[PDB]
Amino acid sequence: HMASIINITELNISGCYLIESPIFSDERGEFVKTHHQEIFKNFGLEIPSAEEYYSRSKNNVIRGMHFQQYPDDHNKLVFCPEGEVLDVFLDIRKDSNTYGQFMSFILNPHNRRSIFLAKGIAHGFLSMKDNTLIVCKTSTVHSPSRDSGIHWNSFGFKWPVENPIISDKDRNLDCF
Amino acid sequence: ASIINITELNISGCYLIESPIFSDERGEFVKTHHQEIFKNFGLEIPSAEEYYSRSKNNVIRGMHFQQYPDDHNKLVFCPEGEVLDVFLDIRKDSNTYGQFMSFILNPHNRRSIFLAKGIAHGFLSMKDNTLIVCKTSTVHSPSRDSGIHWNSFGFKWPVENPIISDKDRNLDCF
Ligand SMILES: Nc1ccnc(=O)[nH]1
Repeated sequence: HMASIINITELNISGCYLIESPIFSDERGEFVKTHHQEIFKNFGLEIPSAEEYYSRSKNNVIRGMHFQQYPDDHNKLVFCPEGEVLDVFLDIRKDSNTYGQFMSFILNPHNRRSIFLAKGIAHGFLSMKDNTLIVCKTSTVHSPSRDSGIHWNSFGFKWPVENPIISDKDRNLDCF
Repeated sequence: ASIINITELNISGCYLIESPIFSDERGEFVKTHHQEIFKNFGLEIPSAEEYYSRSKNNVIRGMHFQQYPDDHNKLVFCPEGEVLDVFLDIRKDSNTYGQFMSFILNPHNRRSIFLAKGIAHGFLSMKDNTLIVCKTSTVHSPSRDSGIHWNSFGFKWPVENPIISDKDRNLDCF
C-alpha cells in the first residue's frame, strides 16, 4: 500500500471505514489529503456533502451517541485536525450482523485518521484535549424531527474518564 | 446572526460565507455548510476533493488554480490560527479581470471563502499552526495545475521574508 495516497480500510462493522490520510511536509508546514472522490468510489462511497460543521471541545467532554432516524438517516464523515478524541461508534441497525457491537479509534492530527460511518450508526466521542476540533460531514441535513440518540454509558463501553462533561440533552438520551 | 450568511463579492462568482456559532459548557460548534442555504444562492459545495494545510507563521502559498477543462470551484475556511486570504480574477472575459481581493479568515470571524472557476487563490499565514480546510469541485489534475506568481499582481503582502516553496517562487508572473 502506498503511503502517498489516501488509504481506506473497511471495518468489521460493515459500511464503516477507517480512512488514513497521507501527509506532505516541508519548511512551510504540512498538507494532508482527506478526501478524493475516485478513491472513495472504489468502496462504493461518496463524501457526505449535505452539511458540514466543526466542533471545538474542552478536555473531558463526551458528545453522543448521535444518529438520525430513517428516512433522514445519513452517512457521516469525521476527522480531527487539532486536539484529540476517542471516537466511538455503535451499530444500532437491527438487521445488521454486528448489531449492538461498537468500535473505537483515537483520532488526531498525528495519525490523520478519518472515520466514515454508515446510516444507522450511533456516533460519539470523548475529547482528550482542550481546543479539540472535529470536522464533521453528513449526507443529509440535520432533521430535528428525526434527530435521535443513545446514552453514552448504556451500550457496554468503558469510557476512560471521570466526571465527563456532557450536555443535559445527551444526559437524557435513552439507554440502548 | 444565527444562520449561515452568504454574500456575493466584487469579483463575481466568489462569495463570503459567514458561519454562526453555538456555545455551551462543552465548547462550540460552527456550521460551515448547508446544501439548502447554498442552493438558495445557486451554489453547491465543492465535493470532489478535500485537504487541509497547516502553516507556520509568515508562509505564503499560492497563487493557484486549475485550467479548463479541469477548473474548479474552491471553498476554504480557517478553524485555527489566521490567514489573509487573497484571490485574483484571471478570467479574461471578466469585468474584474486583473483585480484582487483579500480577507482575514480565522476562527473568531468564522469566515469562509467560495471561489469560482478561473480565480487564482493564495494566502499568507499570520500565526503558527494555522489550519486551512480546502475543498475543490474537481480532483487535482497535475497537467492543469497552474499558478500565478504571488508577487506579480499588485498586492502588498504585509510580511517581510515570507516562507515560500521553490515551486511557488518560480510561477509565471501575471
Ligand atoms: N491533491 C492535491 C491538491 C492540491 N495540491 C496538491 O499537491 N495535491
